Amino acid sequence: INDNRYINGINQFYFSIAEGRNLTLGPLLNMPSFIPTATTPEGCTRIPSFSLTKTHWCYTHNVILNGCSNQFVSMGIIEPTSAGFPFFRTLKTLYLSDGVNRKSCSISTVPGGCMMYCFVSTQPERDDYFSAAPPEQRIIIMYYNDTIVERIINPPGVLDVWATLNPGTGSGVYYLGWVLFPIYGGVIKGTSLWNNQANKYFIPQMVAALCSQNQATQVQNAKSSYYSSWFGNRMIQSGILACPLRQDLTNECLVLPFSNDQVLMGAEGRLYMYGDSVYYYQRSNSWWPMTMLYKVTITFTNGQPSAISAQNVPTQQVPRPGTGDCSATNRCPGFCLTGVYADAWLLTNPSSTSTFGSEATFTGSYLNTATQRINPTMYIANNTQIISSQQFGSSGQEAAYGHTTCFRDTGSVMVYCIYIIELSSSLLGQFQIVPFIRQVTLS
Amino acid sequence: INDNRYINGINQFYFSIAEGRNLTLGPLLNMPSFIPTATTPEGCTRIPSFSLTKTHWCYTHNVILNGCSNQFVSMGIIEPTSAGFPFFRTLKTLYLSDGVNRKSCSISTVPGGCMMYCFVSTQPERDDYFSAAPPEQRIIIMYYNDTIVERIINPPGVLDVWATLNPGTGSGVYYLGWVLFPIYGGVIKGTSLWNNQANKYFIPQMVAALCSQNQATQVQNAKSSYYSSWFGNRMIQSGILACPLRQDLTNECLVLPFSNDQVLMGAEGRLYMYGDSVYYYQRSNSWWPMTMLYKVTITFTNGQPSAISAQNVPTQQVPRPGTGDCSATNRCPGFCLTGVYADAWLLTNPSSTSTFGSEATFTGSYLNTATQRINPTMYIANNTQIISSQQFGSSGQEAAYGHTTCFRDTGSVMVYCIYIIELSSSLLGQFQIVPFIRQVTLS
Amino acid sequence: INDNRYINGINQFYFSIAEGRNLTLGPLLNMPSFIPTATTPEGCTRIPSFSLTKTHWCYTHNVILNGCSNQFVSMGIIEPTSAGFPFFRTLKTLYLSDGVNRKSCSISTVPGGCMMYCFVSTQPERDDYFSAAPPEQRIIIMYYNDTIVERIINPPGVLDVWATLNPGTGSGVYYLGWVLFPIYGGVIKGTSLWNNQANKYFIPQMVAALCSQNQATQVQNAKSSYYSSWFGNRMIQSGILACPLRQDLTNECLVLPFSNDQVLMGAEGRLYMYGDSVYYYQRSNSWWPMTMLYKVTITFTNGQPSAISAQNVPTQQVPRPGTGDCSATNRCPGFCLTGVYADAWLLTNPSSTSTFGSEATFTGSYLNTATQRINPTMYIANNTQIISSQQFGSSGQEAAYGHTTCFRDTGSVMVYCIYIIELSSSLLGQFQIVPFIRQVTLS
Amino acid sequence: INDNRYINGINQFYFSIAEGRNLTLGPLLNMPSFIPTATTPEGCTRIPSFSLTKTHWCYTHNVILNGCSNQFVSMGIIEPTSAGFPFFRTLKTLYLSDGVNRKSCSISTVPGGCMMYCFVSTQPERDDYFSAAPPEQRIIIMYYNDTIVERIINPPGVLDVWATLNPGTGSGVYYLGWVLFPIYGGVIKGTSLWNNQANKYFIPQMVAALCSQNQATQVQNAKSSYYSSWFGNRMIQSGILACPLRQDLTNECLVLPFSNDQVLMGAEGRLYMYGDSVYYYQRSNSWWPMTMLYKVTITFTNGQPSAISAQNVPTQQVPRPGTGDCSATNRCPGFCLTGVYADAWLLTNPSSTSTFGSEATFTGSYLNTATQRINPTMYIANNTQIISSQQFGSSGQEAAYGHTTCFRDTGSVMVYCIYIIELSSSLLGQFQIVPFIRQVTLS
Ligand SMILES: *[C@@H]1O[C@H](CO)[C@@H](O[C@@H]2O[C@H](CO)[C@@H](O)[C@H](O)[C@H]2NC(C)=O)[C@H](O)[C@H]1NC(C)=O
Ligand SMILES: *[C@@H]1O[C@H](CO)[C@@H](O[C@@H]2O[C@H](CO)[C@@H](O)[C@H](O)[C@H]2NC(C)=O)[C@H](O)[C@H]1NC(C)=O
Ligand SMILES: *[C@@H]1O[C@H](CO)[C@@H](O[C@@H]2O[C@H](CO)[C@@H](O)[C@H](O)[C@H]2NC(C)=O)[C@H](O)[C@H]1NC(C)=O
Ligand SMILES: *[C@@H]1O[C@H](CO)[C@@H](O[C@@H]2O[C@H](CO)[C@@H](O)[C@H](O)[C@H]2NC(C)=O)[C@H](O)[C@H]1NC(C)=O
Ligand SMILES: *[C@@H]1O[C@H](CO)[C@@H](O[C@@H]2O[C@H](CO)[C@@H](O)[C@H](O)[C@H]2NC(C)=O)[C@H](O)[C@H]1NC(C)=O
Ligand SMILES: *[C@@H]1O[C@H](CO)[C@@H](O[C@@H]2O[C@H](CO)[C@@H](O)[C@H](O)[C@H]2NC(C)=O)[C@H](O)[C@H]1NC(C)=O
Ligand SMILES: *[C@@H]1O[C@H](CO)[C@@H](O[C@@H]2O[C@H](CO)[C@@H](O)[C@H](O)[C@H]2NC(C)=O)[C@H](O)[C@H]1NC(C)=O
Ligand SMILES: *[C@H]1O[C@H](CO)[C@@H](O)[C@H](O)[C@H]1NC(C)=O
Ligand SMILES: *[C@H]1O[C@H](CO)[C@@H](O)[C@H](O)[C@H]1NC(C)=O
Ligand SMILES: *[C@H]1O[C@H](CO)[C@@H](O)[C@H](O)[C@H]1NC(C)=O
Ligand SMILES: *[C@H]1O[C@H](CO)[C@@H](O)[C@H](O)[C@H]1NC(C)=O
Ligand SMILES: [Ca+2]
Ligand SMILES: [Ca+2]
Ligand SMILES: [Ca+2]
Ligand SMILES: [Ca+2]
Repeated sequence: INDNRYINGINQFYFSIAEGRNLTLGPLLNMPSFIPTATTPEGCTRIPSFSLTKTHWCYTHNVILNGCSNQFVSMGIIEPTSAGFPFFRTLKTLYLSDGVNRKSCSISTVPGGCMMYCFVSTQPERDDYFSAAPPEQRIIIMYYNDTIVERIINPPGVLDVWATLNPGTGSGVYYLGWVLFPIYGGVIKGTSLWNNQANKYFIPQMVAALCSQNQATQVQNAKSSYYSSWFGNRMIQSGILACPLRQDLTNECLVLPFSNDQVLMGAEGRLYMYGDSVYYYQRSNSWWPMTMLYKVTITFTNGQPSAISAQNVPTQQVPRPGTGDCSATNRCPGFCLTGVYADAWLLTNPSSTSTFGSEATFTGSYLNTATQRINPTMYIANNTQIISSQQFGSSGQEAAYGHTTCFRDTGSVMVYCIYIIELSSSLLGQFQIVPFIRQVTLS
Repeated sequence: INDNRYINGINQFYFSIAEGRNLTLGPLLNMPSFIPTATTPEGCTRIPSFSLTKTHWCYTHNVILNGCSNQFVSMGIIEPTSAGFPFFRTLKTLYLSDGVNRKSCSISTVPGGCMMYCFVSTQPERDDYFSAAPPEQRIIIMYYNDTIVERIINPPGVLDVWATLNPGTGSGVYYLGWVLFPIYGGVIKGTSLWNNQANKYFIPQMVAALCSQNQATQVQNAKSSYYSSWFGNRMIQSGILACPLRQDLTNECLVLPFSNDQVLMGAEGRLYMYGDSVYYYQRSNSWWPMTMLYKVTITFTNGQPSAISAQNVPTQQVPRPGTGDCSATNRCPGFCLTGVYADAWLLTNPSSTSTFGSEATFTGSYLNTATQRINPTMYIANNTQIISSQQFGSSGQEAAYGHTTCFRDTGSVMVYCIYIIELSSSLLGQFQIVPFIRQVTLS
Repeated sequence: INDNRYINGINQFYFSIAEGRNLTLGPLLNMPSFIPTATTPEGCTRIPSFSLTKTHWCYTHNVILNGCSNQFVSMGIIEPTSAGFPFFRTLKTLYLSDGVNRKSCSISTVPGGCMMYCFVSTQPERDDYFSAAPPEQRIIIMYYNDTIVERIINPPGVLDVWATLNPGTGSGVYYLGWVLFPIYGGVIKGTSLWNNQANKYFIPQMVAALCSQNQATQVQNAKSSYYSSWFGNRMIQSGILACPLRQDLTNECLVLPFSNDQVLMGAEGRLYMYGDSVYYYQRSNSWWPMTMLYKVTITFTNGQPSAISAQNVPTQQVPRPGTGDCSATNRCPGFCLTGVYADAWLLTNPSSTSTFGSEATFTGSYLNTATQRINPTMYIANNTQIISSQQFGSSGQEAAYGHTTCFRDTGSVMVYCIYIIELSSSLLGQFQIVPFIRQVTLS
Repeated sequence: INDNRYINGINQFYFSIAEGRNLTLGPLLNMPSFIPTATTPEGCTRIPSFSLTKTHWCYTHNVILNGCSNQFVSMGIIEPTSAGFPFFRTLKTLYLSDGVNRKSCSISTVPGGCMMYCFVSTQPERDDYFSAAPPEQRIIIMYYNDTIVERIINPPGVLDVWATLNPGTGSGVYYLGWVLFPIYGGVIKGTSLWNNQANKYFIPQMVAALCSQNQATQVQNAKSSYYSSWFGNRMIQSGILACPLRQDLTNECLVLPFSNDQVLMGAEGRLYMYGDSVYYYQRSNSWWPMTMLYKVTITFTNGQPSAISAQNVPTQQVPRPGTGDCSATNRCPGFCLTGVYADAWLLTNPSSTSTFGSEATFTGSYLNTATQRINPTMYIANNTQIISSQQFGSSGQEAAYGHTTCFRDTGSVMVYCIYIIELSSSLLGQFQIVPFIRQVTLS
């Protein structure tokens, strides 16, 4: 279990609206990395997932022997060092290496262990969208007492509805007895979902002022952005997978898709917990290149999640490198299928302002360039501007995904955020996933 | 505990004299590294120590926050991956961060845990040699059941005899109920040790053929090489520290110095176990730049180690970068105080030939250059030549210490050696200690 | 169920056209044989059939007590050994010994067990062709829960149409709810089948360049090759038997003959599964002595197989020992009735080239001689040449049928092929059916 | 469970003294072999162990990949074929392949499964005798419900008493709640066992009439035959290992050595069950080259085996190939260390004659030659002559160990004996262990 200095500073909004205005990033602090490195120049470690909770943390990433498989799992606690800052102490390690190609895995903390959700890849991504059958889905529970239970799940409404289903790779969350995971995939034309989603679209609140197209043109393009001709003519859908914490899971997990009137085209994502509220981060793999965060309201019918609703925190801040007419400078609706995973952590409560998210502050990392996965930069920002930032390495430095997480030392009363970034390395391995850590200072 | 595939392939001579002649190194294999990385550009991780035994392994290294402290400890088991090669699974982690400057630590496996030996540094190395008082010594026992017992030891014959005492940083060994650690330091003039060591010297068997000085000149210079005017005019001594496995250690550990007629000037080192025989690796910090390995015979008087004797395995292979008239090309006796730690693992038994070590084969890493810590290269070699080698990275690549360890997969019947090398990194940290792993093929 | 290392490497094309060009056979590996041996010098074990699927494998062969009956059935899973290679673990054995002379049996894997198809022999083969009545047909289902259900089937269009009907002995396949088995026999003159097949013939694409007869002469001879005067003046027909997976089968199995415009004279054969496509191997018992493989397209009318279409993979590689003017050196059409069963496994997808099968790669075993069943040799070959081969035993070594099957270890990422060959033995039994296994290396 | 035709014909004396006189061997019958074959020319399958009981049978043998490791285990039942003779139906298979070198394994049937006893070899046999420490011992229980429990046992009175301990490789037996295994090894000079065994010797009853030395010379030589200077100067001891049927065995198994006044020098062996009496077969690895069988009387003190007593069945029949002055023609006491394992099954009760074993009849296989492991021959014999025999293969045919077992078909009322012989093969593998089966006819 985590040290008393952290058990009460996890999964919360740490600053008040007023304080958020005076927040800045401190120097990067040096701690022993809990994320394993490759031991060959061509080894590839990618797609990390990190979950932290009151009692402990869970970590995992994919390992491919030659170029960019096995799945490395880690788990432990946080404890203070004599310098005052954290040390992620690993208490158990696991390496799922057995021939099953588990990919796009999302991990979540659960009482006594970690629950991981992966899908079994057996062909190029695109082929998964064309094949009417969905890839195999698996949820592995790994207890700290070293028991391991892996199950091949078959949730209702997936077969013959989703041509593919993938976990979002971002952390899932343990909520009211269930483990929720972000998911996405392609839905088949003619299905109820497809029909119920028909004619729906979502346009971020700050698009109008920045887009040059008219309201009617924008609406038409936005509607079309949820369908991909390149990916088997499927409706790219974002959603949540809810599994009850059991060791005999089969078809009890439920697929809850987001309404396309509240969310953009399906993509990778992450689920958060700020107090009793669930939040969702949706990668911007469509036309809008800015950070997308939503407050998720979950409805339970008879002790079972029956529907989800998402409210976007309106921003125009922190763009992501895209390709073509969907670079970080795009502002107009249309169909796009490019981007990067770059989640953000809300240091301030969006519900604290009279108008939801009118003044929000978040932190994370992003690749500062319009079309290249280059110039990784850690930052703090509000809805319209970046109020603090520090690029890592010299310009041209290649990077990829970035998972950010913050917690507070209730002893010293300071917030530390960990920025897990995939860095292109020149010495060992294709990428080196680094758990950068620094403080978020008030002043 | 280690997997059944390794429990019977540890601490042994794996090949016969005949087989050693046809051994070559395989490609480097990619496994998740169990050695933690720095998270800042200037963070320094150095001085590793690794001990592997039938049941498990222990690992540790020093961490300094800005440039080249805290001590990271790790422990776990070995298990096969679906590719056939090993995966060092960490089962527990520890970070000794509390203000005590533990340095030059050596670690050893012990039943149920790890025993580490460090000294507390409070001033520049040189000052330790001038001060008549020796630094404080500590042995920490860390059990897998998470109990930790640290003791400040005071072995007899240290106070007022040794101006300084340091662990060799190389792994110690658990032998017949005792934990043995390599040690070295400076002895004060006028002491019994100094007197008993008076006029003693050691000249490697293959020096004559390579040295141009005459037998009388060589003898005179060799005698003088054990005294350093730069390090407080002390006799630089190599030796072994033997501690009985107890949780209340005070003054039961015994300091057993090597006779200077059998060993070169004191330096860092490592202890090994090949079956029932103990072996010692002595860093070449003096005039002779080649790998020094000795078969150690331990004498017990009344259940207590009373004396050690060392027999050198004669070689002229694998030089180490030195400074001035003590580069890798030096062959003549004199006083030197330069070099690097580069241990070697004996893949063949030296006692198997009629004349001890007439045909020996060893493997390890070495810096291929005469005076610079550059061009790290993993190799296999006999007494006079390198029969297999592969440099890592492009020329100019900086590196430092290298700790090598081999074991066998009794399932697939192949030997794997792990080459832990301190690599100068350009991205994260001053150095990146990497646990390179590859196979030693017969053919 | 099979180990996770194989569940996803079964019934697929393992290499790309480009990779197929650099494939070679590895050394034979030693595993415990799952095929039972005779215990007397004259005992005869012959005619094996092997089916492997995602979950498990099925095996069977005929046993005759004195010289060349009972039917041995076996079933199990595949699991890795500490050497990395497979071990076919038998989980159940059966010996059908009850007075019913079940011959020419083909076996196929089915969910939860094996389905075997045999015919009851009561007289010399030739007599079966002269008698207007067809031998009795039986399909036995053997569940892993040890239930056994044998049925005497009577499919429509057999009585008074086929003077005889035999399973091809090669494995059948479980496809979309039905079990398909290769069949062959003789059709009576004057029947619809005979009439619809009238004037049809098939000439392999690579015959012209190798045959010296002119297009008109070849066509005439090919037409006549489907009729045997020696076997009761019947049209020797090849085909597929499709049975729905039921325990009360009577007349629901359907006989689907191949068009004689797409296939050569009827003979033994085997059915395969490469992804969602069905393939057929037709023994060369007629004039063309080279390996015959066809991609089978199955048409369903009202949930029932209604017609099959076959597309040949054009080759001139891997000949088979024949008699007279039909040796391995024959290239001209005519009537022949000699050959051996020697199937081949496609390591490459024939549909991957713009022109179907323009560059195909297959592996298997063949008897390297023109007219004798001698010199068994395992090989890898493309359409025109053998790119890798290794003969077994010394020249003159007698052998017979060869059934080849390949799968992949998704853990180590290597393909293993099993070459089941009937070997003439000198010690125990007439033949020793051996399951040779080796790897197919890329490089 | 076995068929009703055999459940009541196992582990008994099948013939009366009078009937034994008219017994002859029938022709070898052909059944599917339940003993797996090697799949490479150099693969080595050796050292089989077979246990048959009322309910089922257990089988196992050692597998070495190149030349003469893993351990193959098999288990099943016996059922009649339509020819009337048996068919050993395998119901489960296991392959212990994990890097642990389990050798000299003995197997025994136990309720619900098989219990196997092996020792872990890590060095040449001879070295085990010189090292004061005994090899590691293991007993593996394998249940038909597929549970497997392996334990590293440490019975009292082994450490520092036996320099080595090996199972006899012959089948053990389940007796009154305990599993008994034959064992042998070398005892250290100066131990209680050594002292209690001092001056003891055993001379077979029929030696005098055949030996030319006098009673005093014979006694002196016999005493010395229990000590081997070649095997570390140890007393070669034969004995029984008794383990209570538990899944948590540690030190409950008991080592019960035979008195050297009743048994010859230690060697491999087998334990039998004839009704309620236990019998022991001791390989003739010493001076006397004839078959050694003893009726074992076991004493229990407080529900625990406390002592064993052996009564020899006096014979001079069925010699075994030995080396030097210990060939099959030797009859004089002295020290020898050569021979072969060739057990025998008692078809007649030795206690049925007024004088124990005055007229005994046994069957088995033996190598008919004086010093070579050649000419395997199955036979039936009384104390002084071979009344029936049939050699296998042509002269010169190499073979090795032979394990014989008989049971009765209470339905047809005939006895079948299975002769498991290691045959040197020319086609596949070094040896082919064959389960020959034939009937023992009365008339
Ligand atoms: C490790 O912890 C888990 C979690 O408590 C244990 O899981 C229990 O497993 C049994 C069946 O094996 C279930 O009936 C219990 O309900 C589970 N507990 C719950 C509610 O989580 C697991 O057994 C533990 N490992 C052991 C046996 O030491
Ligand atoms: C995000 O932060 C920026 C920078 O702090 C805010 O911009 C400032 O707005 C105040 C008005 O409240 C002006 O006095 C400053 O001059 C602005 N800074 C400059 C020079 O850019 C911005 O308003 C914030 N966005 C919100 C309201 O959340
Ligand atoms: C963790 O393991 C160690 C090693 O067994 C335990 O150490 C024992 O400690 C007590 C005093 O606390 C000694 O008297 C024993 O002799 C020690 N055992 C020996 C011989 O090593 C330690 O107690 C264990 N931790 C716990 C209490 O769970
Ligand atoms: C160390 O290895 C080298 C290289 O294998 C040995 O040198 C070879 O010695 C043999 C004689 O035994 C010669 O036939 C070769 O020509 C030598 N190799 C070459 C060309 O350098 C060397 O002898 C070995 N050192 C020993 C004896 O341990
Ligand atoms: C062994 O498995 C088979 C396959 O499931 C069982 O077969 C069932 O048999 C009943 C009639 O006996 C049918 O009505 C079911 O439809 C069959 N199941 C199907 C659909 O395959 C068989 O009963 C099992 N053996 C037992 C009874 O344990
Ligand atoms: C089958 O394999 C053979 C051997 O690899 C191919 O023949 C080679 O063809 C290339 C041209 O692509 C030539 O450069 C080589 O010289 C040929 N090898 C020799 C010397 O025989 C053959 O073309 C392959 N058949 C196909 C096209 O599938
Ligand atoms: C073992 O069997 C042999 C052969 O049957 C016995 O020898 C026979 O003994 C009888 C006397 O009872 C003579 O009439 C025969 O002539 C002997 N057979 C020959 C010609 O060798 C022998 O006695 C048996 N051994 C015993 C007594 O167990
Ligand atoms: C942050 O700093 C500003 C400027 O120094 C100060 O006016 C403001 O009150 C601070 N915010 C709070 C309330 O912490
Ligand atoms: C090693 O290889 C050489 C050359 O192929 C061979 O002659 C030698 O016997 C091998 N060494 C051994 C005995 O393994
Ligand atoms: C196979 O080997 C050849 C020759 O080394 C190489 O050129 C070719 O690229 C390889 N094929 C592939 C793409 O795997
Ligand atoms: C065995 O055969 C002999 C000779 O035919 C006969 O005299 C004897 O009674 C038989 N033994 C018995 C009693 O079965
Ligand atoms: Ca799909
Ligand atoms: Ca000092
Ligand atoms: Ca007929
Ligand atoms: Ca020993």
